[PDB]
Amino acid sequence: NNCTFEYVSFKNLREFVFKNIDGYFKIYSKHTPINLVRGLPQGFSALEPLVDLPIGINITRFQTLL
Amino acid sequence: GNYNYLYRLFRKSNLKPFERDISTEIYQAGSTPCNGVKGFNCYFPLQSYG
Amino acid sequence: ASVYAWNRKRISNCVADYSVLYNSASFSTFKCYGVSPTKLNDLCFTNVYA
Repeated sequence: NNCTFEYVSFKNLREFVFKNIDGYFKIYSKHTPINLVRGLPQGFSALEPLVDLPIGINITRFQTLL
Repeated sequence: GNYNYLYRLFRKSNLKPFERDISTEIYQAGSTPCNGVKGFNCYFPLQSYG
Repeated sequence: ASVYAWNRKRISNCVADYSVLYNSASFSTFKCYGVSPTKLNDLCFTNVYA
């Protein structure tokens, strides 16, 4: 219920940024391949804008699905 | 009076730009937390123009 | 006073701690119009009439 929006489109690192300034919730992302290491890679990357979602809510907690 | 329309008369702090707030939690103006029930300085936060 | 001939006290040249009034839980009713009780103690006026 209350879906204001719906959409359908260790070697990999997926990166995201979540920002909640004024109207609606901004999301940016990138993908890069990496070496099989527990730490983040030293080579530079930049994240590209995706969406500004109609959630309207502050957000304070989150999780990942395996 | 038409009582269907409401405005929030009380809140803990001012809304940020385009912040939106449905919450009906009792506003504590009083000395003591209100346990989710009305009382002296324990106000219901939405009021009608009527 | 009798209500057909009510008494007005003019209030001036003094500090109005309205919290002395609105925190008085002995009162059978408190209401306020144009101002929330927690905001009253910030305001200033030329005269007040009780």
